Amino acid sequence: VQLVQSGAEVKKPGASVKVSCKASGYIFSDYNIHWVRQAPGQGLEWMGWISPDSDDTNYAQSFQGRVTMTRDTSITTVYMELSSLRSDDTAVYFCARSVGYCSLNSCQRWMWFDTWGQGALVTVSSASTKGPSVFPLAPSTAALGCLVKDYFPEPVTVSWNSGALTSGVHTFPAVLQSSGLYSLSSVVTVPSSSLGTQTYICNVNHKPSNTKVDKKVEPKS
Amino acid sequence: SVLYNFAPFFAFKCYGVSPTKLNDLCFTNVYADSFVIRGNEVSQIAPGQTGNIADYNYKLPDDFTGCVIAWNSNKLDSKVGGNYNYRYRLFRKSNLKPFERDISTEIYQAGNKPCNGVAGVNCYFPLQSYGFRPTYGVGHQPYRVVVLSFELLHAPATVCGPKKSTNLVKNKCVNFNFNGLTGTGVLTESNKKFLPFQ
Amino acid sequence: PVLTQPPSASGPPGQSVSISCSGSRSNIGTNFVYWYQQLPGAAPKLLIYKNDQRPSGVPERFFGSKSGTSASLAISGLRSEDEVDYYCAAWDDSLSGHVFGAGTKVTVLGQPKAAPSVTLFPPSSEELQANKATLVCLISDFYPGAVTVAWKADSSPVKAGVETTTPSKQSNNKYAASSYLSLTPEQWKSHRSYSCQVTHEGSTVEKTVAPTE
Repeated sequence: VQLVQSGAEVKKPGASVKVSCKASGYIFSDYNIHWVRQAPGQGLEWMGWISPDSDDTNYAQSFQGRVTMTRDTSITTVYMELSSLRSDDTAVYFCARSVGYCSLNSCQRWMWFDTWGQGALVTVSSASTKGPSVFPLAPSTAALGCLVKDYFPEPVTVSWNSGALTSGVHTFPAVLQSSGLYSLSSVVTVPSSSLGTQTYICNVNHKPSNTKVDKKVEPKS
Repeated sequence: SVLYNFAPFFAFKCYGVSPTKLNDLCFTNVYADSFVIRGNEVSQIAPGQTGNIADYNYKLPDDFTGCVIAWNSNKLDSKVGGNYNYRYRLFRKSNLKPFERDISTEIYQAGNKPCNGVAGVNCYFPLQSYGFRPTYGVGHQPYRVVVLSFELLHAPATVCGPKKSTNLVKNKCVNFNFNGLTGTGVLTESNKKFLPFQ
Repeated sequence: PVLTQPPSASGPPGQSVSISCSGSRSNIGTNFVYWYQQLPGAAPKLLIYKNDQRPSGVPERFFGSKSGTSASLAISGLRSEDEVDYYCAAWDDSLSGHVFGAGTKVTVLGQPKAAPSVTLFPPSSEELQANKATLVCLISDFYPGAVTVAWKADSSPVKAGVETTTPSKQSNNKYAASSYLSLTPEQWKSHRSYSCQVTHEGSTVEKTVAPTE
C-alpha cells in the first residue's frame, strides 16, 4: 500500500504544524489508521484512533488539544495537526495501518498494528531556516578538520578535496544551545608532514538553507 | 409498509400474531432490539430452542407475544479485514434469562483460582470477536436481526395500524364510517356551525 | 499502571534467558499483551501477537507467554542479526490508550583498549573580526564511552557554557566524542594558553594550543 509521508518543516513553538500520511493503496472504508509517536529516553505514546467513514474518536489522558485528528474520504488522505511542539512532543510520528473498524472501547484489545509505513520525523525550535556564517579554521598522526556553526536544522554534509578523498568520515552528535543551534566538526586523519604541501579544502552544504560554502583550512600567518 | 422491504427476509414466518395482521390490531408499546449475529447462529434463536450462542446471550422463550424478523444485508456489516466491534458471549457464568443483559470487560475464570487481575491458561476472556468476512462461507456472514415484542392489556393502546382513507362523496347514501361512527345516510353540505372541540 | 521494562538487557549467546514486562493490577492479564520491535532508522513491525501464536514471516525463536502481571519473552539462541530493538505493548482499560514499556536494549556480552587522541583546533584570525570565538577539540580512540571532558585555562578551571554530549557508536565499532566551548573575545584573548582535557582510566592528556598559534 502507498503509506508514504509528506514532508514537514521545523517550526518554533507558538504555532502548529501539519503531518500527513498517504492513505491510498487500500479501501478507506474498512481499514483503520493508527498513529504512534516514538520518543527517546522513554516509552512509546498512543493518543487515539480514527474511524475513516464518520466522526468517532477516543482520547487518552496525555494530550487533549495539541493533537487534532481528521480524515478525508474524497481524496483518501488523513491530515494530523500538532501544535506547541516541545521536548515532550519531539517524537517520530509513525503511520501505522491496522485492520478492524473498532468504534467502541472493547475492540482495541483484539487489534494489532499490521503494517507501519514511513514514520515522519518531526522537530521543533526557535531556530529557523537561518543560514550559516562559518569562517575558515586554522589547525594546530596529525588530524585536520573543518567546523560548521550557527546552522539549523540537521543535517549537513562534508566533503574533502571536492569529495575525492575518503578517510573514514563519521558524524558527531551536537549539543542543543540556549538560542538553538547545532555544531558539527568532521575531523579526518592527515599525515604530520602533509598539512600545507597537499591541498585540503572543505565543502559544507546546507539543504534547508540552500547555500554552499567552500572554505580552505590553513594555519595562521 | 416499511416492514415488507429493505432486502429479502431470512425469516419472516412468525410465531404469534401474524405479521400481516399488524394493521388489524392496535398495540400499546412495541419493543425492538437491534444487533447482528452470524449466519450459523440464526437457527439458535427460536421459541424453546437454545445452544451455545443462545444460552449465553439473549434468549427468546416459548411465550414472547412476538417473533423474530431477520434479513441479509452487507453494506456496512462485513469487513474484508477485521471486525472486532461485534462480539459474542461464549463463556458465561450461568444461563442468561430473557429480557436481561450483562456486559463485562474482565476475564472469566473456569476453575478454583480467582482471576481478578491475573490471567494464564485456566482463565480466558468471556468475549470474542465475530468472524465477519466476505471471503468466508454463507454461514459466516453477518445478518441483521431484529425482534418485535408487543405489550398488551397493561396500558392504553396508541400504536395502531395504518387505517386507509377513501375519496369524497356527495348526495348518495352509503355505509360510511367516520372515525368509528358507522352509519347509513346521505352526505350533504351542512349549513350548521360547529366548534373546534366538537 | 505503567508498564515496567528494564532499560538494558544482559543476554549471553549460547543459552536461553527470560526477560520480564510487568504492569500493575488490572493492567496485565485483563487485556492481551503484544511484543513489538523496530529497526533503528526504519518503521516498526510486530514480533508476537496475543502471546499465543507466532506470526508468519518471523522465525520461531521468541516465545510469548503471560504469567499474571508479569509477561515473559523467552528466547532460544542469540544471533548477531537478531539485535533489533525490542519493546512491550499492552492495553489498559484505566487509560483508554496503549501503554508501552521503557524498552530493552539487547547487547551481546569486545574491543581492545587504545590510547586516546585529542586534537584541538583554534579559530583563525577571521573570527575575531566578527567578535565570535569557539573552541572545538575531538576525542576518539576510546572504548567504551561515558567519558568526561573538561576545559582548563592553566590557572583555574572554568564552568561556563561547556557543551558535552553522549558519544555515538562508530561504524567501525568504536566511539567518538566531540566537545565545544563558545566564548567571548574578552575571555578568548584573556589568557595565552587554552586546553581541553579528558580522563581515561585515570590517565589524562593535555594539549596546549596558544590562541595566537
